[PDB]
Amino acid sequence: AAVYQHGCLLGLSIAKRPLWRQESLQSVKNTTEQEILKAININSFVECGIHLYQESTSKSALSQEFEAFFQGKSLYINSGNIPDYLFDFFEHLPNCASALDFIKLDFIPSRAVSLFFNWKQEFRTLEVTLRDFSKLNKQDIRYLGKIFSSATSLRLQIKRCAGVAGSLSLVLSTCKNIYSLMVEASPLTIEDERHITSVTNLKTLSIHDLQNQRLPGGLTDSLGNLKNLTK
Amino acid sequence: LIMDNIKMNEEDAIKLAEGLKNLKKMCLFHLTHLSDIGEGMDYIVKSLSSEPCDLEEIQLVSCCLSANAVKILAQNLHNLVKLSILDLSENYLEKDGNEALHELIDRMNVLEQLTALMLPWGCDVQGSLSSLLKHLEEVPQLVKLGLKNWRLTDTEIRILGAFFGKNPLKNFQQLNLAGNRVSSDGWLAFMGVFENLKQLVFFDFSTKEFLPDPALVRKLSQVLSKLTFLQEARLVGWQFDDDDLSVITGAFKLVTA
Repeated sequence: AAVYQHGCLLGLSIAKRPLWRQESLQSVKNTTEQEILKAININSFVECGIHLYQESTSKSALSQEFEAFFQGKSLYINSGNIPDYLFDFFEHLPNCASALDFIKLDFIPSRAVSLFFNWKQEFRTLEVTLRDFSKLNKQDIRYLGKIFSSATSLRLQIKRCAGVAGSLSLVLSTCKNIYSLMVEASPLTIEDERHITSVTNLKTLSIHDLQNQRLPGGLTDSLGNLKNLTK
Repeated sequence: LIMDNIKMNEEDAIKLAEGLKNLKKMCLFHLTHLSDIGEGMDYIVKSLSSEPCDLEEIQLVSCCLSANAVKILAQNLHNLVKLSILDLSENYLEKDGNEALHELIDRMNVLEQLTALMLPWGCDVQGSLSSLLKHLEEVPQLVKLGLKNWRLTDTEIRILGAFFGKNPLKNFQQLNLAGNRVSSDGWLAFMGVFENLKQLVFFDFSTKEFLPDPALVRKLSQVLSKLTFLQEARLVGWQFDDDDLSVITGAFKLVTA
């Protein structure tokens, strides 16, 4: 916990097989491999701390030692791979797992819903991303509802999703805590753009490769509604 | 006296009241689940709350008592002091109910023993709920309050939130509600009233039909979990899924529908 300095930034690519997120977000623009590697190394550090916790046989005895360690840190979770120990970490060590500043959840299994939609706490800022979505099922939306809801504030990143066109408004309406929204080369309807321009709790907005070229009821006609927009 | 689901000929109400006029030792008067008697109940309330007696526990419920009979009771609140639990719940006043209630509200200034007070339902009593507050805040012994069988709005929730500001009673344990028109911002609008009500035993908070917001599910479970008692609480008409029921804590019991 005393050590804060990173040190060497070479190698350490064993973790997170999707090192470049498997043809997803953090693409060619604004890569900065050096910062990506830091995030990976930090995540491994956090996991190591969790492993030490699991083997410390001190579930409640050493709550402070296992609080300071994680405070100010971030954790990455792949919805396609959720190790059993994650549940013990979050459920057996409350008021510590929540000390993390950020959780990064990519992609919907009910297991992801179970881990997040818990009683433990409403986690500060959740960063959630969607990749493999050619379709959005009602059950998927229902699950997202539960996942989005369990947070103080939300950051959402949607990339190359085909099932989202005409469904983005619906999904976004599930939770108004979203302040940061970006869409990567994913088609949207005017109704989706209207929803976005109509929500004034946004601070960050990023529009990539939207070629409707006709958005009267939308951002190209106004976008003066988002008074809280800063980015 | 305990009379339960006994059918009357619409005449005996008078004779019953006449017999009661000679009984002063009556301490409990329980008369509930009555048929369509209508007239004659006005005579009973005329004979009662008069000719001072030791009746402390009055439980007239589900009888279709006329608002005019309520007006009689209002006029006679000066009598039968020591009576503490006026009920008149599960009773609908088709008209003038809010006026009869208004008169009741501005009275009772001589009844310091009052507790566990249930309200009559009228069209529309919602307009006088802010008037109830005038005396409710003055009675630090109101263990329970029953406000049933009418729709509540978010405005009313906020008004109650002011009631639940609050000037503490420190003796409140049971609240109820038969139905409402409730949303996320109220229910949520009135939260922060459980911290100053640690001794809550139970509530109904029923609704015609509502699908609980996930924020409600999490907040409700955590808030109820930290309560001292939470003994046999109900939450009727709420569309909880299996995942939400799992989140809800090991309460003594829970009725969802």
